Amino acid sequence: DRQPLNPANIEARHHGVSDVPRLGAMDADEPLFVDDYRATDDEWTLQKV
Amino acid sequence: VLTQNVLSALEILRLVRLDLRQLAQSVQDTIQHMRFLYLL
Amino acid sequence: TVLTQNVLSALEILRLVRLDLRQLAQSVQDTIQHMRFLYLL
Amino acid sequence: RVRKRYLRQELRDLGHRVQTYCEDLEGRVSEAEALLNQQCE
Amino acid sequence: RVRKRYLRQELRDLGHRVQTYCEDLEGRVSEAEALLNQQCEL
Amino acid sequence: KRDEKHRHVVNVVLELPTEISEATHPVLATMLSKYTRMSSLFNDKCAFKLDLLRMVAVSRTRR
Repeated sequence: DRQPLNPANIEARHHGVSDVPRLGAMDADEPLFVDDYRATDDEWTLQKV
Repeated sequence: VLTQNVLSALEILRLVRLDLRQLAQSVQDTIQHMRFLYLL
Repeated sequence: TVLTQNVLSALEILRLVRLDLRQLAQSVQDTIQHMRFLYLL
Repeated sequence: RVRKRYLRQELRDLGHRVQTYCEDLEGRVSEAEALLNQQCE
Repeated sequence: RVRKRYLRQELRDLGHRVQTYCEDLEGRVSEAEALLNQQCEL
Repeated sequence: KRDEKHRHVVNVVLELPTEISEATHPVLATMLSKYTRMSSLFNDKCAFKLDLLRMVAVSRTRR
């Protein structure tokens, strides 16, 4: 939004579990919902390529 | 008056965990959608 | 005999847990009151 | 301001609901487990 | 904005403490069940 | 009582057709066990529909 994301802003997304609060948050912008897979550096270079 | 059966007591002791887990998930989910819906 | 002693220990735990649950409720309500006083408009 | 009212209502209701869950659980742990000693005939 | 930040911090603060209390209660109850059904050593 | 809120979150909120009752979806009953616990997000019913849709999706896997 405006401030750099303090890790409290970055949140994981659960899969298979009921997740209506995240689906409500779809329109919202300040929080970040991420997969629990911090991609490796080699994949990072490969994707950049 | 006497020591009673243990199976029914164990059933109630399963139901108490049934309530604690619901407590935990409900309070966590409530504070979470409170954070997302209103605190933004 | 260990049977009745184990029953007594279990009921001690049960009573202290019953005591702790009221602490849970009271602390939750106290926190709600702190939040409403300090921040809620 | 309506959003503030929504937030205050939901916070108070969450507190009261936590209290209700805790009260019901404590009542269960008292009443049902009181049957261990055959207190009620 | 500052009120939202403080409320968010304090709500997050109560969440994990509630979880810890629930976990302690569950552990004590499970120990009670184990000691009632199959007492272990110590 | 609970009749109002469950009728509300089935027919009014979810817009789900009347023939889809609690009996035709056990997962629907398990979900309204959760849905009525919060009285917000009822203006954007699309969120509730998408949550129910993805829940029934994950319930219908093979593995």
